[PDB]
Amino acid sequence: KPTLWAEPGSVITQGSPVTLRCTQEYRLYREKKTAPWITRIPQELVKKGQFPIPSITWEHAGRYRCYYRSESSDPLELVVTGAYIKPTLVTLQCDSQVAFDGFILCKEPQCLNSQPHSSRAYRCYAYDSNSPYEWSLPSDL
Amino acid sequence: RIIPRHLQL
Amino acid sequence: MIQRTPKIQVYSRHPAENGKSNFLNCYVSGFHPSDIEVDLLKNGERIEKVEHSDLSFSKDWSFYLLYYTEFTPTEKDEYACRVNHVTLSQPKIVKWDRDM
Amino acid sequence: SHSMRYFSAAVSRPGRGEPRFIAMGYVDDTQFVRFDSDSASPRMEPRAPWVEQEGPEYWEEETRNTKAHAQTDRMNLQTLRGYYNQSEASSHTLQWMIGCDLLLRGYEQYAYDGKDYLALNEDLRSWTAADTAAQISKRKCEAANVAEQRRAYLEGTCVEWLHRYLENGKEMLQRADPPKTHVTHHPVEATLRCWALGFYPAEIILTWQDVELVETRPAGDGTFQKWAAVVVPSGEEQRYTCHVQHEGLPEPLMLRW
Repeated sequence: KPTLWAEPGSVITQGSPVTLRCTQEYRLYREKKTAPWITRIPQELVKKGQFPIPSITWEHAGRYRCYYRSESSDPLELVVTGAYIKPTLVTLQCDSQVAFDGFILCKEPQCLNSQPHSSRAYRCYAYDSNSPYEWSLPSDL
Repeated sequence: RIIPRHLQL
Repeated sequence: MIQRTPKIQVYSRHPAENGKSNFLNCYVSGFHPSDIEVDLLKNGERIEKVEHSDLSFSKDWSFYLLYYTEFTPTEKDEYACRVNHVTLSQPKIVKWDRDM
Repeated sequence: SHSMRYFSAAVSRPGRGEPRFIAMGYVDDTQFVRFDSDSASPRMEPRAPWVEQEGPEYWEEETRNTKAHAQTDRMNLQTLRGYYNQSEASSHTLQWMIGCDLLLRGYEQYAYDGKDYLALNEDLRSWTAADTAAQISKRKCEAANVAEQRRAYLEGTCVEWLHRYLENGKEMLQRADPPKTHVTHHPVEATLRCWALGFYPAEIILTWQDVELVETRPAGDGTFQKWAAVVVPSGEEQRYTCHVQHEGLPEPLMLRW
């Protein structure tokens, strides 16, 4: 089975370009909600295994798998940041202004999920449980 | 019919 | 303070059928405060003739509005709703899918 | 079970000018009167056919009273800004709600910047403060015995006029439109979407843990819509059924693709 990684990374901010990567005849698919933006990529870029998002928004946010028939590669949790306003950040406090039931602490890359105890808890993101791939803007460092 | 007065917090 | 992000739904008043007059709706709810901006777009171009319901709110205090405009479904024209709100870093655009 | 409610929202706007004040009345889920300080002629105006017939005294008193509400919440916006020691350049929202249910229970609640502030208890004889700032308004309300004034309206006028409105608009307020329903298939595994269309009132129960459920939305003609979806493996469609519970229908129907 092939590999699946995101160039330049799986956590991307809104409006920025990203390229997913996997001999020939690759197929890429999103689990759960289909991704019709992959129907448009020229096949010459499909044959090179290059599935690039020109400017990423929440419509590209989800889990992506790759194959070519072979076993679907290990998953890919693609994240879109910069949708909501940034929160503020020993014990680290991550307080947010928007009412969110989901907080993320990142080790500056290598992030860590959590939950509040309201809306409260290196930079941190906040998000909504029903859309775990649309995260806020990153907190102040 | 609306109540004629509003509370004064 | 307490703010809530706006929830958005784009849909037709009646089941979508190309060539038949209909109403395009953009329902924005669950947001707080009430200040919000909502534009309906046709192929990326803003539509000037639009209507919105009266501002109201739920017993959760969050506000909700309905935005609409007469339109005729096409097989190639793309419709969308754009919302801007103090909780969004930039406006949020949501394309219209007749299956939702 | 029917009810009548009155809502108001005072939104300060520094620089932009005076605070905006809007108020409205509802019977169940139907709006019948509206007021907006922005209007060229701020005055309470009809939103439902069954109350426009009311004589000119009605509108003269409703308008005169509602203008006094705008002035009061505008004054409250500054009073609360003091309690919370807030800047004079920030925008703040003071929301109010009152209503009676058929009389089974009455209410009156206030909300500041999205959070509960002061609420009248069910007993209509006491208040509940949400924080230290609200405790001041509570003592001020207790020392002023305003509760009596509020329960008098909720037990009398509110119920009294509610009965009047429920008869005048009998065609509009006491009719429930059943939901038009069907299921759609969306191959991805595959997604099953359950639809409920053209119904009224808005309250409805749709069920299939992993199901996506969108908030009920207004169709724009007076009816509402709502759908529920669920991703299922191919050939496993038949094991799933949609349950629709609505007031218009005598009993809840069950659908299957």
